[PDB]
Amino acid sequence: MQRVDEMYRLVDSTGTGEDRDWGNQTLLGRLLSQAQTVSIGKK
Amino acid sequence: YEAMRSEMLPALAEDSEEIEFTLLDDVNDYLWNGDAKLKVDTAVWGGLKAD
Amino acid sequence: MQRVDEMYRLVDSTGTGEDRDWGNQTLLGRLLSQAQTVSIGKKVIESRRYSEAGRINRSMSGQTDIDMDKTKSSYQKMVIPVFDGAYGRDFRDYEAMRSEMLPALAEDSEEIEFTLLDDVNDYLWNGDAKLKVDTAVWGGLKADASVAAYSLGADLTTATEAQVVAELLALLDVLRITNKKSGPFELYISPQIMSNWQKLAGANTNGFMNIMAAVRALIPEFSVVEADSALQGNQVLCSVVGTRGLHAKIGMMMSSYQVPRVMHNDPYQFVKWFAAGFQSNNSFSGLKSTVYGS
Repeated sequence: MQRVDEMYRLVDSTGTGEDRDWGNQTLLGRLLSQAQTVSIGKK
Repeated sequence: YEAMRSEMLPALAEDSEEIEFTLLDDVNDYLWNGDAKLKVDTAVWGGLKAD
Repeated sequence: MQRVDEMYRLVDSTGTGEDRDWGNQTLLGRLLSQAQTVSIGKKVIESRRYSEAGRINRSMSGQTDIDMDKTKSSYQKMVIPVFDGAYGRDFRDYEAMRSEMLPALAEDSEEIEFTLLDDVNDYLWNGDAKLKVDTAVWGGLKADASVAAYSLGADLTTATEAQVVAELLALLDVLRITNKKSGPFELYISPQIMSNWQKLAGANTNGFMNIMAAVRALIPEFSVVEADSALQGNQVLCSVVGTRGLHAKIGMMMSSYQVPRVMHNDPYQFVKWFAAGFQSNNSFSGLKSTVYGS
């Protein structure tokens, strides 16, 4: 690692993600928490 | 992926938490805008601002 | 298990394939036994070559302001490609041939692995210009810019005893004089020359172990003097092997596996693959280390 021509860069590998919105999925977060579960195939 | 396993850089882990956000985003585009292309007999949805 | 019109016949299994060659993989058998193993995915292996240093000063009293130095650096790069090969039969055939317990796999996984290395042996001498990452081509042991080219004057297939040693030292002095290299060398001959160097000059003038007469008696620097079928005709090659000279780095060692069968009529298939790369060492000062004769 770190070719001695450079050797001066502490390159980090964390990522620091990507933020959400403030009010992105507030309605859908309430519907999918009170939802009834049916079987697949029932269209 | 065998190269990025050597440097211990997580790259599939930064995709499980980036599709699951996008998958719950286009089920959010179906709530607020609907889709007319999914109709069985008369059960369209149309969207929360055109139904 | 036999007819009655074929009881005199005694067809025996465990046959033979083909005998390889005279000196087939002698050089590659030495490189891949001293090779360093790196991880897969590393396509370019840049290595460092520092310089020499130091200013000294003599004195009688000894206190004359001792003076310091350090070393510079530069890099030289190689490349690691991947080789692969496969083989396979159908479903109705292999169930017919298996009822007599014929070792048909061992007469195929030894005759595909052999021609797998026989394409690596082609990449060593006539390496393809199709695998280049940034500037790390290989080019081959007879066309590279990292290999010293030296033209022979006298044909080594028809010359006498005296013109051989007079034109073998002129090859070795492109490593001791104009390229400053030292250490244990070795020498690789084409078989048409070695059929001449034993035709005369050996079994006609005193004999005495002409292979080893320039190994530990007269020339201790020539460690191994063997033939190689990749050189054909009037061509030789002298170089250093080891980490300071011609060396090889293995990406993934030679492994094999079977493609699994899903249905009942899936054909049998097996895959062998391999990955390694070659480079001849240059110094920091630009001193080459391999000579290819004509």
